[PDB]
Amino acid sequence: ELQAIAPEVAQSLAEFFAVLADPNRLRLLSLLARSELCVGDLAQAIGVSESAVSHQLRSLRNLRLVSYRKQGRHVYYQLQDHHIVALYQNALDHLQEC
Amino acid sequence: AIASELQAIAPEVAQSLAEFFAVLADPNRLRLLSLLARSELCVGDLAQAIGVSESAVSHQLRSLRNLRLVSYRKQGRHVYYQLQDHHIVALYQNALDHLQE
Repeated sequence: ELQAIAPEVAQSLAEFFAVLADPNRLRLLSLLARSELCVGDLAQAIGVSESAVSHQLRSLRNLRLVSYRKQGRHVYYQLQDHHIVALYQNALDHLQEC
Repeated sequence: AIASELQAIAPEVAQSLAEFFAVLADPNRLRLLSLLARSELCVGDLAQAIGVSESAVSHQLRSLRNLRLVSYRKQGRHVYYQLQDHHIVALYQNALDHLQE
């Protein structure tokens, strides 16, 4: 009764994990996993230029990993959905338990 | 609001996490995990479902066992493989749901 996931679905999933296999991206996600933040907050926490942060976020926006929202004078970034938060926490928990 | 009290994960932890995801960036490993996510199975079952030799499945499993992604148990004459823990099942499903939504 069991069937594996279609090869096209397996390929997309593989590409998704490949995109997450980048330390800098993960450090950015680790902050957003706890709170939505502006480019200025992210820059300071990472110790890099706002300019550099905007470039990385541009990439994450298109990969559908992050999204943003306006709130008067500030643009706040956050993870795309709760799944990203959940897979990030679980990956981390597995690592610590092994 | 809580921006001040926030620190990013350590660079060494970010590197390990990155390597973990890299290991999952393989279609064949994903197809194998997708079967184990629904049921613990023997090499013969896994081979039949994927359409390859038991020999090939054993090789891939050897890799997953060492990567701490899968484990096994002997129940008499059979060896049943299963996912290492619930976190693997959880991260697998969440990534899959994200992709569809």
